[PDB]
This record gives sequence, C-alpha cells and structure tokens, in this order.
Amino acid sequence: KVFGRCELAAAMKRHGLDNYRGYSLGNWVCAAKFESNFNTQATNRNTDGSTDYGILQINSRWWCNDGRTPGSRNLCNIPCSALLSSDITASVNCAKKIVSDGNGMNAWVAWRNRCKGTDVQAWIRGCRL
Ligand SMILES: OCCc1ccccc1
Ligand SMILES: OCCc1ccccc1
Ligand SMILES: [Cl-]
Ligand SMILES: [Cl-]
Ligand SMILES: [Cl-]
Ligand code: NA
Repeated sequence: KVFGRCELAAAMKRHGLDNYRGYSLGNWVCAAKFESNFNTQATNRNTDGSTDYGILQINSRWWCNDGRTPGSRNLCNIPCSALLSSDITASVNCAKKIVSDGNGMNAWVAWRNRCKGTDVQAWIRGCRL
C-alpha cells in the first residue's frame, strides 16, 4: 500500500509516534517519505547483504528475520515480511524499539541527511489530526 501523507500521519499518530522519545510526528512522516516514498512494500538490499523493509526501511542486520542475512539478529522478534503489510503496526512497534536504543532517529540515514534540522512540521501541515 502507498499511503498519502496525511493518511500516514494519522496512522502514525494513532500508533503512538507523535512526540515518541521527543520526535514530533513530522519527523516520522519525513522519514517515511524519504525511506520508502510511503510504500509499505518497499524492499532495498544493502551492500553488506542485509535488506531494508517496509515504510521505515527496517534492516534485517539487527531487527527482523529474513532467513538470508548470515550472522544477523532479530531484535524485534518478527519476520521481515511483517514489515511489508498494509497495516503499519509492526513497523511502528519495531521503530519504537529502534529509536529507544541510544541513537534516536539517527538510525535512519535518510532522516539524518534529509529531515534532521529542517522544518519537519511542514510534512503534517494541513492534515486533520
Ligand atoms: O522522495 C521520493 C524519492 C524516493 C523514492 C523511493 C524511496 C525513497 C525515496
Ligand atoms: O505540503 C506537502 C508536504 C511537504 C513538506 C515539506 C516539503 C515538501 C512537501
Ligand atoms: Cl512535527
Ligand atoms: Cl538470517
Ligand atoms: Cl534522541
Ligand atoms: Na535478521
């Protein structure tokens, strides 16, 4: 599923991401935009052989199991294919764990490079929330 901007902000809000660990909703939406273009089905292979999955491009190196990343962990205790559902719940819960590990949102390279220090509120401007 490809979410619309406002539609995803609303889902993220309902799932408890608004100001989660101090990151306002615009950060999550901006992250989602640049990681996946709001596509829940996004997969991208990394140079190391791991794969990033779903709307927030969660990596199999650490966070989920895809059966093909030798020596990786599954810290969110989920199959990576759960991160591809049209329902964002698992990507959200896994994101909460990631973002609480010490690096905050810097875990997402595109957030550091494209959203961090920008007016992220623009990403939720005009949405009914
Ligand atoms: O910003 C849209 C360009 C983009 C497409 C696919 C994945 C991330 C970004
Ligand atoms: O208005 C739509 C969302 C948006 C926010 C910031 C930059 C480009 C687009
Ligand atoms: Cl915001
Ligand atoms: Cl594996
Ligand atoms: Cl932080
Ligand atoms: Na893994």
